[PDB]
Formats: sequence, C-alpha cells, structure tokens
Amino acid sequence: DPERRVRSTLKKVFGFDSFKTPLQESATMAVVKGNKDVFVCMPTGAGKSLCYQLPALLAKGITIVVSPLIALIQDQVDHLLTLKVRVSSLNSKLSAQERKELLADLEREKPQTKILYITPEMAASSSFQPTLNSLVSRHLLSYLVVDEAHCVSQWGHDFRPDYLRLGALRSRLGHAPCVALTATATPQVQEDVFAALHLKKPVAIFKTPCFRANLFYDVQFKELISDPYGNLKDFCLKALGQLSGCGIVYCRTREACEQLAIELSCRGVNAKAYHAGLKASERTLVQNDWMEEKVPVIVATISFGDKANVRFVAHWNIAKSMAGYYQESGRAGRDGKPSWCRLYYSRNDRDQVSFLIRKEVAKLQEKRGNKASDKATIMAFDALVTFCEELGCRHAAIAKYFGDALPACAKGCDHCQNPTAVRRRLEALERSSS
Ligand SMILES: Nc1ncnc2c1ncn2[C@@H]1O[C@H](COP(=O)(O)OP(=O)(O)O)[C@@H](O)[C@H]1O
Ligand SMILES: O=C(NC[C@H]1CCCO1)NC1CCCCC1
Ligand SMILES: [Mg+2]
Ligand SMILES: [Zn+2]
Repeated sequence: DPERRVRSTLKKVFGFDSFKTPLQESATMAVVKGNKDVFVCMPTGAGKSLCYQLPALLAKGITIVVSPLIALIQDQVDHLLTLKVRVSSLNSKLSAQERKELLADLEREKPQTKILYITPEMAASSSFQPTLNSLVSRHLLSYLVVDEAHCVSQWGHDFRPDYLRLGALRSRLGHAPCVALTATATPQVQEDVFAALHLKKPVAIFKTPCFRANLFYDVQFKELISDPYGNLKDFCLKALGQLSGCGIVYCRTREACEQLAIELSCRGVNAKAYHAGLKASERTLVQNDWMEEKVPVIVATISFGDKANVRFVAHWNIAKSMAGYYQESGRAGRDGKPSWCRLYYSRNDRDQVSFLIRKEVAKLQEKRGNKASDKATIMAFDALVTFCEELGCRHAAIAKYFGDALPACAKGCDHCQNPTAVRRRLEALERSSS
C-alpha cells in the first residue's frame, strides 16, 4: 500500500490529515508510482509543492528541484527546515566553505541530503558537472523536478534562457522520472514545456479545468447605454437582492475610481474608492470596512494582498489581458452560489488600454532591445478584445484560451441565454459610427 505510506508522511512530516483537493492527491500518487512523466497545472496556492516534496521522502535516492530564484529557493528551504527534513541549496549566495561541505555530502554513498534545490544557471554550470555525473554513475537520483516550468516559454510571460538547458539534462537522467509544475495554463506554454524538457510520452497531466458553472458572464457596450452610472447602479443592486452579499467594481484610473464611488453612493448604493494614491491608514479602513460588511461595494484599482460571498465583479474598463480578466472576475462566487461577472467595454476604452500597453513595450525595447516575448503581451490583450466583440458563449471563449473542451453553459451567459439580444447589440455598435 502506497496510500498507507503517503497518508503517514502527510501527517508525521507535513501535519495534514487530508489533501486540499482530489486533484492534488491524484497528482501526488502518480509521482510516487514513478513510471511516467508528469505535468501539474494548478493555480498558485493550490499546493503544487507537496506533489513532489512528499514523494521525494518515500524514495531511496535524491530529488533535484529546479526553481528560478534564490529568494524562492530560500523560502522553500526554510519551510522544510522548520519541518525537520534534510534539505540543502546550492547557489552563488553560499560561501566556499559551506559549498565544500555540501559537495562532500553528495560524493558519499547514501548521502544525508534528501532534496537539493538548485537554480537553472547552477544546474547548467561547468563547476557542477562532476558531482552530477557521479550521482548518475551510482544510480542515486530518484527524480528531476522543474518548478515554475513555464519559464521555458516565450508565451509564458517570464522567459529565462537557462531553462532551455534543462532538456539535455533530462535525457541524461533517463532512468529517473521528471515532474514539471506551473500555474500558467495556456496550451502553447504546455506545448513549449513538453518539447523544451524532452518529456517522455504519454505524459500524465493533472490540470484544473477553468469552467465555473455558477458564474453568469455578460459584456455591455458603453456607446449604447443612455445612463451609464445608473445601469451599473441597478446591476450592483440586482446582484445583492436575493440586502445580501458584497461586490467589486474594477477600473484603471484614480480619478474614475473616486467618481465611480461618488456616483454609486449618490444614487442608492454605498461605495468607497480604493487606490495607491490615498494613505495607508485610509487603505486599511476601506479594506476592513468591506471585509466585515459595513460598506457593501468597494471601487478599486489594485488588489488587497480571500472572500466567500462576492455576488458580483464588474469591470468598468477592459483589463490588460485575458489572464488578467479571468483572475479578477474569478474573485466572484467562491461560496458556489450564483454570482454575476460583467465587463463594460467600449472602443475608446480599448484604444486607451491598447496605447498604454505599447508605450510600456517601447520602454522595455529602449532598455534591452527587441524580444520575441513582447508579442505574447500583445496577443494576451487581443484575446480579451475578441471576447468582447464576438458572438459566442462567454465560458467557451475562456475555455478555448486555456485549452479546455466545450463546457455545458446552463444558459450561464448572455449569448447562450439569448443569442439574438447579443446580435442586435453588436449590430447597433456598428451603427453608432455609421
Ligand atoms: N494537503 C494539504 N492540506 C493543507 N494545506 C496544504 C496541503 N498541501 C499544501 N498545503 C499548503 O498550501 C500552501 C500553498 O502551497 P504551495 O506548495 O506553495 O502552492 P503552489 O506552489 O501551488 O502555489 C502552503 O502553505 C502549503 O503548506
Ligand atoms: O487559473 C488561474 N487562477 C487565477 C488565480 C491567480 C490568483 C488569483 O486568481 N491562473 C492561471 C495563471 C494564468 C494563466 C493560467 C491560469
Ligand atoms: Mg510553487
Ligand atoms: Zn454560454
């Protein structure tokens, strides 16, 4: 029984009685089994770390774990040191004395080190190779783990050249299985991971689906609304009337944030602005006022840094990216009860956000020259423009983006609930500028 061994270690070392989801459990079992290569794609906070850290302890040899930054290695190392586990790290920030003590440990038979964190630069170093081949010689490597695996991809919004070295490394440790883990969930990033890391076919995939059936999506066009602030007012109120629950209004500028909270409060719905301009004392009062439910609606530019009963998330201005919008809106309806997600689109608004992105990309060019990755920035915005202008199910467009199959829309979107309503609105959009 592996399930005995897993259950024991989850308690005795990690101090958990259960797995956060069955998907975390399914992934973790496949890694223990050790026959296949594995891809774990779950949101940040889902406990991806556990899926390789636990199996490493049940194995005979050493697990090598590649993480992008010494700052994230250190947090991991300290976490595991407070749980009485034999874990070390190899990097520039170590002394030459400590570096000699660790390399000595690796050149014994049956070393004390059980998990070795290393950067991709250090894994691809000249100075590391004798040690690495010595571990290969003596069949002392149980696994190879590549955390933050999206770093291989130009489409993944954090490219790192050194991650492309990890492929050849992988085929040299062919005896041992490889686990690749990320929160970025686009199909192209997954294609890039599979080829860049020379993963072995059939890959066992553990992927959180991005369809939530309890969310209603719609997209209104501001060019067509006679009374914009009142349209929003009614929306907020309807979502709070079955008062009950809370809501979020997102927007881009400080000025619009303030005007929005004034216009909502003046027209029968209590609301307070929330942005980086105001003082940190006043920031935290608005935060606390929304959490304990004195004030039901918060109008914001930026996150706090959980909340179960958000009955609506409204976007006043189009977001910078599809991943952006999916994250932001998806703060709605965590309790499982019906919520509403609305996006107020306009073509002038689209142009403003479009201009800003490109001006930001020019700055990065001035600084470091042209990069293939800047097209990923543009495409990510464009996917959300298409979402706004196309006749189609809302949830499916989201699904298409993250490479999921056609989800069953329970009339859970404006398009599917009434295809012709939406068509009539898209015809009148085009008549506006006739
Ligand atoms: N089975 C579990 N039960 C409860 N909490 C867990 C479990 N597994 C992991 N966690 C916790 O969840 C948090 C997030 O985990 P982490 O591995 O950093 O997530 P990810 O890397 O996917 O973003 C950590 O504090 C971790 O201790
Ligand atoms: O699915 C999520 N989860 C959204 C979470 C992240 C923080 C708040 O919401 N994000 C991932 C990362 C971006 C592309 C693939 C999807
Ligand atoms: Mg992680
Ligand atoms: Zn639909």
